[PDB]
Amino acid sequence: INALVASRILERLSTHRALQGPHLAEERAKMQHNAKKFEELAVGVLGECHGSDSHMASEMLHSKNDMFNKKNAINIAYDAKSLAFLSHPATQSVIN
Amino acid sequence: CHGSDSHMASEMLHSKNDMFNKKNAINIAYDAKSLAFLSHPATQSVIN
Amino acid sequence: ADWYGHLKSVTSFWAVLFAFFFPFFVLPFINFSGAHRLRRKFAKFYSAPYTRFISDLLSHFVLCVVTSYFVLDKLEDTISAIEWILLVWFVALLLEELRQMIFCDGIAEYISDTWNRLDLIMITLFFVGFFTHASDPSNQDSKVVSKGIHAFLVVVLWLRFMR
Amino acid sequence: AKTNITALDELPSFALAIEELYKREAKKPHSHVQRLVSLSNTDVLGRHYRGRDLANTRAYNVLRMDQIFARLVSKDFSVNRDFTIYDSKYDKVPGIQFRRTAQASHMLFLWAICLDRFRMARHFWLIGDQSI
Amino acid sequence: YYALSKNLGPKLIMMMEMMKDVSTFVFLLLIFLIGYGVAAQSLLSPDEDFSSRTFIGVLFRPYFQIYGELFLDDLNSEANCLGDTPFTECSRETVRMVPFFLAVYILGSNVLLVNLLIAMFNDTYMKVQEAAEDLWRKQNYELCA
Amino acid sequence: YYALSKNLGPKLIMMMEMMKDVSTFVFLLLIFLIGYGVAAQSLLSPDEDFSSRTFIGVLFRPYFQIYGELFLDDLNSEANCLGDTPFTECSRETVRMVPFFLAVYILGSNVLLVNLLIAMFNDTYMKVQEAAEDLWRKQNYELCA
Amino acid sequence: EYKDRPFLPAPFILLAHVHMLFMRLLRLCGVHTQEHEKIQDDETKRKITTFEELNTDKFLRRWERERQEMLEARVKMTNDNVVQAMGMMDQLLEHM
Amino acid sequence: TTFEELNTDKFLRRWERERQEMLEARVKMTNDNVVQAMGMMDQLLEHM
Ligand SMILES: CC(C)CCC[C@@H](C)[C@H]1CC[C@H]2[C@@H]3CC=C4C[C@@H](O)CC[C@]4(C)[C@H]3CC[C@]12C
Ligand SMILES: CC(C)CCC[C@@H](C)[C@H]1CC[C@H]2[C@@H]3CC=C4C[C@@H](O)CC[C@]4(C)[C@H]3CC[C@]12C
Ligand SMILES: CC(C)CCC[C@@H](C)[C@H]1CC[C@H]2[C@@H]3CC=C4C[C@@H](O)CC[C@]4(C)[C@H]3CC[C@]12C
Ligand SMILES: CC(C)CCC[C@@H](C)[C@H]1CC[C@H]2[C@@H]3CC=C4C[C@@H](O)CC[C@]4(C)[C@H]3CC[C@]12C
Ligand SMILES: CC(C)CCC[C@@H](C)[C@H]1CC[C@H]2[C@@H]3CC=C4C[C@@H](O)CC[C@]4(C)[C@H]3CC[C@]12C
Ligand SMILES: CC(C)CCC[C@@H](C)[C@H]1CC[C@H]2[C@@H]3CC=C4C[C@@H](O)CC[C@]4(C)[C@H]3CC[C@]12C
Ligand SMILES: [Mg+2]
Ligand SMILES: [Mg+2]
Ligand SMILES: [Mg+2]
Repeated sequence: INALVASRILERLSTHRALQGPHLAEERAKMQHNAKKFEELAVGVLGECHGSDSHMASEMLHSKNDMFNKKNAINIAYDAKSLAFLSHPATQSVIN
Repeated sequence: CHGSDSHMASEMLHSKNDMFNKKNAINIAYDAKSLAFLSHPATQSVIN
Repeated sequence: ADWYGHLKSVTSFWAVLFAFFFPFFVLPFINFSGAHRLRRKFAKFYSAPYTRFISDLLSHFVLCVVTSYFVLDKLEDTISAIEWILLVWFVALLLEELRQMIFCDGIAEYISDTWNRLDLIMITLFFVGFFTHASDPSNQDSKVVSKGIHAFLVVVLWLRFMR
Repeated sequence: AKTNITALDELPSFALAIEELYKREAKKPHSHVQRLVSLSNTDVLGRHYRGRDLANTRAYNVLRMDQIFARLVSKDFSVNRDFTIYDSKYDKVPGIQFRRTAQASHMLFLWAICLDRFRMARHFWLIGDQSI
Repeated sequence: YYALSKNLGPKLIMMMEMMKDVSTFVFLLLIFLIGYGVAAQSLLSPDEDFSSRTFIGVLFRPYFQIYGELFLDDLNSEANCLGDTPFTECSRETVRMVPFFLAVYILGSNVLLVNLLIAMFNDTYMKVQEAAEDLWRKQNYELCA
Repeated sequence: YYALSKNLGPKLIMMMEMMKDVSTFVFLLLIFLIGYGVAAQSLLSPDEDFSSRTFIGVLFRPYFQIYGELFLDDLNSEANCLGDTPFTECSRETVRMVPFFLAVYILGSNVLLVNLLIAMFNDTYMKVQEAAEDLWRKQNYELCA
Repeated sequence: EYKDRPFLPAPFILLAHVHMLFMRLLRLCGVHTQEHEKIQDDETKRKITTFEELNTDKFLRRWERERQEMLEARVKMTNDNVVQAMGMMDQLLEHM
Repeated sequence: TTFEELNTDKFLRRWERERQEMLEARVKMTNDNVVQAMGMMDQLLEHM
């Protein structure tokens, strides 16, 4: 959830009004790159969970989180526009 | 140049050069038929 | 370099074609990469394989256009002048095919090529159609059957032009 | 040798040195530098107008080569040279030491583009200014 | 004025590139069209003096037959065949070969040449799309200047 | 309700993607269609006051001619040409250019633009099929929610 | 094909045909002529031979250099060199 | 002028670093280093 949130904040900051400017270009690029990396991490950990115990991974994806306003992680992922997380077989299995 | 300071790079691309007959560098690039230079995002941003 | 012979390599299709059509007006004003000058230019330019290829193309194109005109226009009650010209032309073509048979690397090498097969079918179709017309020139039915065979002749002539 | 032309006499020592590098390359058999200069059809100052001794002994001066390269780029290349800054009276000027270097470097770079020596071209390109 | 657009401009440069393939298709089709047109026109009217109408007959139906308008009712009417089944009970037996010649021709033109043109267009498209984008970026400066 | 299916759902996302290529084709065809329609309608009726029927004549036949319905019998009848050979023995010699204009137009529209559209569809298909699958997997959650 | 073909076009090629038949008849029966050709000098043959041998050696040297600059060959060369390097260290340790 | 020279030097440093991080250059560098390493061992064995 923190990796998805991290990806979302870096992606939103990279196109934000505070980061536009001639000198900030590489910084912006770096943000998008880091965002992508965190997205990969979120997918990777998720994949590992589904490899170890698929049912427990499903319970993890279905768990409402007290921090983050009681939204399940899939709701967080959709709100973070993480296409890679939603297209993963574990997430799709939980949705089915 | 475009990575370091895009505005200063734009000023550099817009600068008329006393040597080279007061033509801007983009005019030089078009006259040199450098397709790679003209297709670059920095040059295209200055043209836009 | 062998294709263009003793001519420059920058010569285009139109330049060589124009020089072919106008020999005395384009040859002095050309670059070749009086008795000693004119005879030498005539012997070098027209011995080139490119010039012979262009001459064969133009010749086959006229053959296609003239034979096409002959099959579209109605046949007369006797053997017409254009029919005699086409008869002389296809005997010539048949003799050229026989010459190609003699000077190739065997009958198999000549018959392997599809254009030689098209040439044999072309000559065979024209002679059937001509003898069909020439057996009874005033007969309307013979003229109709002859033009029917010569329809096949025209399609092959135009297919043979793709060489 | 002394020359009646005031433009040729204004030239510094390093210009004559670049001319010597052109002469040594040009004297080799079937050299494209000599062919380029001959097919250019220009006089000693590089003007397109097409004194035989002056036209052959100093056929590879830097101004003429500048004109030949100028015709190679486009129809409106005109490189501005200022050979007056190499005199001893301009030593008190602050940034001149960069400029005197840069211009010089430029001329050598042009020579290095002519002989197609990429490494020296890259080095003189790096030493001078107006890189792009 | 389509050249300003990021979608229409490169496509116009590509269209000008595909015109050479269109010309190649035209050169290949001219063979089949002239051969079939002279042959078919001769079979339909074998006892007519040559005129301008003969030349118009050689080009009109063959060219438009490559676009699906086959003119079979018109060809059947022109052939003077009175049977209920098309191209039967005709005055001359040679004119009954017109549907066959046609059968070869549209096999040559529509089945073979048009599909070959589709293959040339796809290959040409994959080869020169990035070059068209680069040329469009140079034409952006040309239009700005 | 096709979006639930693993075959029909991504294809619908791809169809919505190909609509931009269809729009590009429409923008390129509008040029050839209007140019040919105004020119052809003017050649067929050169002494008529402009009305709504003139505008309907400019769009109806040109658009439907890109789908193989060529209207040659209707065009020949409208041209007032009384010869057995089509577009011959006409009252005005200018209206005999209609088959030629048409000859250029369907070369421009069917031979060139339609085949170009096939090439754009193939390239577009190869580029965005995996993205359509990913978008379908996101829409699976959207439909479930 | 076009080198050996007569130049005269199709209708007028009968003149060329009877001219070639006349030459064959005048060389077989009459025997009033023969065939003439040109033979290359030994100097230009040895020049071509020297050129071909020099370029053969030059290609083999360039080919050998190109094959030694490949990644596979360099990795293989590095592996054999390290193996020979340990052989030399087996001599160091022995002596020590 | 200062901006252009600084960015020219900066690009050359980045370009040099990028060319040294390539696989071919690293394999070549490793090969030359092992050759020089045996030269140093030819000195060890001699002295021993
Ligand atoms: C492409 C080449 C090999 C085809 C050769 C076959 C052609 C020339 C021959 C083969 C059979 C022939 C047909 C046989 C019988 C008839 C019926 C007669 O009342 C009119 C002519 C007609 C219709 C002939 C026309 C010519 C014909 C079609
Ligand atoms: C070699 C390839 C091109 C195949 C050739 C097939 C040709 C020769 C065949 C196919 C169909 C045939 C036609 C079919 C029917 C008839 C009607 C008959 O009463 C006279 C012959 C005629 C008109 C035939 C002539 C020959 C014909 C045209
Ligand atoms: C799979 C495809 C290629 C099948 C090919 C079908 C061919 C053999 C068919 C299709 C149309 C046919 C023609 C249609 C009509 C006629 C007119 C008739 O009076 C004689 C036969 C003739 C001339 C037919 C000959 C055979 C024909 C050319
Ligand atoms: C695209 C551009 C270059 C084409 C220019 C050619 C056009 C405008 C010209 C060339 C020849 C001309 C034709 C020549 C003769 C006639 C016959 C006359 O009784 C009516 C007009 C008509 C039919 C002309 C119409 C206009 C015409 C078609
Ligand atoms: C430059 C490109 C577009 C080619 C232009 C070719 C044009 C100008 C040609 C092609 C076919 C021609 C037409 C063919 C036949 C006739 C009938 C004649 O009695 C009057 C002229 C007229 C009506 C011609 C006008 C000019 C024409 C339309
Ligand atoms: C391989 C393809 C592109 C061949 C092109 C064929 C062209 C040249 C042909 C096909 C249809 C033909 C037209 C068909 C009918 C007519 C009407 C007639 O009264 C004048 C000539 C005219 C206007 C023709 C001009 C030439 C034409 C346009
Ligand atoms: Mg042959
Ligand atoms: Mg510098
Ligand atoms: Mg249809």
